Amino acid sequence: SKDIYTDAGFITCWYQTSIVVPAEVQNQSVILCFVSACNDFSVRLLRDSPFVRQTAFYQ
Amino acid sequence: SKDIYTDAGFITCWYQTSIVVPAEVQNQSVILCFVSACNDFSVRLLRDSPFVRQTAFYQ
Amino acid sequence: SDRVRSITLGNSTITTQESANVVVGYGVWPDYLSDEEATAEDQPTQPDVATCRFYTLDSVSWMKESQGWWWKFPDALRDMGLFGQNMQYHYLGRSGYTIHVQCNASKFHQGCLLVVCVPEAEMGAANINEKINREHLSNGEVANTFSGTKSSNTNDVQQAVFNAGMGVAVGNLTIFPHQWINLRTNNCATIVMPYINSVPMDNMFRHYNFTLMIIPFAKLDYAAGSSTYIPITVTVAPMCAEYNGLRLAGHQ
Amino acid sequence: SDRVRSITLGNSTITTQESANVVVGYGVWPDYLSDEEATAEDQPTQPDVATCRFYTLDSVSWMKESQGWWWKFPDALRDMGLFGQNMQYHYLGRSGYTIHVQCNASKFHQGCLLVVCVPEAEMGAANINEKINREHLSNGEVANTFSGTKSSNTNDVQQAVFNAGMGVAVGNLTIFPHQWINLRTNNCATIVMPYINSVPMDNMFRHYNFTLMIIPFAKLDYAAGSSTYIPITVTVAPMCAEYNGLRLAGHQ
Amino acid sequence: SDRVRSITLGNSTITTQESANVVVGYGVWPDYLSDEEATAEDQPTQPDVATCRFYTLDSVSWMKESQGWWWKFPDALRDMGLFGQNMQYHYLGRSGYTIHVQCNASKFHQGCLLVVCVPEAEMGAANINEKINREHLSNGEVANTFSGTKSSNTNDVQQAVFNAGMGVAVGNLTIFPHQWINLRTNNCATIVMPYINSVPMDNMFRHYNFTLMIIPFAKLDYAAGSSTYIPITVTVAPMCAEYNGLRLAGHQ
Repeated sequence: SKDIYTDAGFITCWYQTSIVVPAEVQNQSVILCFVSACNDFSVRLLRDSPFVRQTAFYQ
Repeated sequence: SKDIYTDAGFITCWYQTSIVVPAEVQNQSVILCFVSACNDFSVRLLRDSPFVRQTAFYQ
Repeated sequence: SDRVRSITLGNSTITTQESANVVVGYGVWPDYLSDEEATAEDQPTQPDVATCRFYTLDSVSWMKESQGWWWKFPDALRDMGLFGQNMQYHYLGRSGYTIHVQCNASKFHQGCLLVVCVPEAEMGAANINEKINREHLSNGEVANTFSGTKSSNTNDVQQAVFNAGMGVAVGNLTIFPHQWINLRTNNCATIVMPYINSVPMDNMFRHYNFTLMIIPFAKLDYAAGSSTYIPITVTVAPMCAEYNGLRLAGHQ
Repeated sequence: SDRVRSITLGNSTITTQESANVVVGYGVWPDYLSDEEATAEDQPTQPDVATCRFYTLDSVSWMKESQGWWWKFPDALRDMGLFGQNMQYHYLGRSGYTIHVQCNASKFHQGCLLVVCVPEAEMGAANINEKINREHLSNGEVANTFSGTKSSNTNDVQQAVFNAGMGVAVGNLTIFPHQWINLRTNNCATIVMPYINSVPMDNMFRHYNFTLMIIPFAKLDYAAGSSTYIPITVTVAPMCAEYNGLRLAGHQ
Repeated sequence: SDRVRSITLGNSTITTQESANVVVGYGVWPDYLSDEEATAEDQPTQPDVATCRFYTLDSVSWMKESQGWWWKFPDALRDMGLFGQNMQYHYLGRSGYTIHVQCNASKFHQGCLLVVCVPEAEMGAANINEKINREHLSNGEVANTFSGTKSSNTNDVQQAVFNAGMGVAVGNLTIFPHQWINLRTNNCATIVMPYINSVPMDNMFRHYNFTLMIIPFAKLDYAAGSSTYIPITVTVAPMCAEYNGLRLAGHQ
């Protein structure tokens, strides 16, 4: 969750030179980003998720 | 030759997806087909060819 | 080079020159049912190479504003010759599958596809508390099409690409066996599914095993002058298929 | 294939997929000063990986009628974090450098760059018997630009490409450690300079060690429709840096 | 990679970077006449590397509606220096040949060439019972050109591409040593002919040994904007040549 004692940093991406294309090739393209964990990743304290929401029983 | 007891099958070719080209590249292209025999091909009965035709002597 | 791959099954052969890498399953290769896990008692029919061969489904056209396609594979292979007939005369069946999805373009094209095999993809209905017709789930060899906005056809699947029909985030579908058809570098959407079910043999018509999905994330986009018609062809071969419980002709 | 190269220094990493070959120096790899050639007596500061890492300079735009660019590297790395600070608190310093110049285009572009590291490039003035200002030689991380015709700005460098500022033929600059960025086949302008001076350690501000130059011989030229903006980014990492003679904050 | 090939003969060198595979003959490499199969009695002249070297013929321009070209090689090499002179002073001669045909384009071009070496290509006349002039068969280093429709010039070769001059189906010409110059992937029309005749040495002027033919099956075709002028250059080198029976200057 969000607390100020364990802030974690920032991820930014910057144009290093440019995109250079020849003629009759579309300029505007798309980068896709993935995410995963390494082989030293670990979690500790069971709590309930803040996304599950129920108002009445599902019938 | 052609008889109905030894019919042999059919060879067909079908578009699987399409031809996809970039801009300023010609769409209409050409496929060339070859034919050959394997290492187990065999022929048996000498006859004359149905294509040789002669009317008078060549002088 | 390892960009070349040949796949031979039965009497059919697929050669690719711009493959990347063949994926095989959850680590498991398809294999016949052992007699220590078997339930039925009579002799199964492992037919021949007569069913373990490639069958070509219909082609869909990938346009600039297309959204997605899906198939239902124990039902989609229902009219492909002896696989379809052995489906129609037997009660139980069991098979792995080798799916090979083709798509090609030139080097001046751009666009990216996602090819997932989703086991037990239980689809959701468009209007909420309403039945789903069988034709809207599986249309044989014909692909059903997602939409961009939410749909409200009666007795239809809720077909939005940002939920993939099931009700999850579509960026989380990379947990199933998958590849990407990047038109920059791929044609090899090859996925060797093993048999995944909670019973050792199952019925082919009553149960759908999995669902192929082709979802373009980075859309097809090209400059003016290139070939605008880019088809996508899906080829599928059953593997290690066997059948049990012979009776009369089934439900068409 | 040997077109792929990864360079790891400190906490930074540069990967290239269309490299050709990494050049290293006059045959010499950078290394710390031995105690048989040393002059100063107190303990040097070999800091950490805190300075031996890649720093990104500003980008220049390569147009159709651009002529050339140059930098001055013990002065150009004056504000890049702890390298700049250890420059500003020490009297002596000593470092090799690994320069990686990026530039990319498509296969429909053409043009060729020359990337030289010129030791002791003593520049000449525009008007002859006149002083040169320090801002016209070295502008920090900002590149100074050659011209095509002779220049006559007051207190400025004579900046003609056919003499390269020093007064030699520009086709003879291939005697220094160099490569070519041919847009047909390169992105790997990598040059590992050792420390070259006539004293074993030297001051960073008072002396300029060398000068990078990017001179396009075969100019950038493209057909209508391609991307007209082609940037060039220069990345530089000091290697085996050490410092000596600590005193108060220096001359900014 | 095996796409690179260097061929060194005498004092000439041909390097290709997009070769596919060098063909050599009917399996036989060219070699000097042994003294168990020889007929003439005096000492032959194996000259030097002075004749075993590459000679460049003239270039033909390959247009959209071009049909074909042919040459006659013991007669086509009649003015190429010392090969031509040793042809003109000797009665007998004998040589193999290494033919290297060049043609290049870009990746946006398309078209396919057929390069055959046809031994004893006895040409047919245009009007039937009429003599053929020597200039219409062999024009030195200058190529003669087939047509699309049948031709009726007096004292000329019947020059239709669908019969190749000799009177056979042109799709059957792949029985001779041949390659294809596919502009997608080739430049290596290299064919190492051995000496093929029914006498151990033969006259150079009176007998034509073989006939090179360049027939485009899939025609040259390109989009608007590409380079429309695509030349084809034929380079030929005699190999293992020797001469016998010296007398005065021959028939020009």
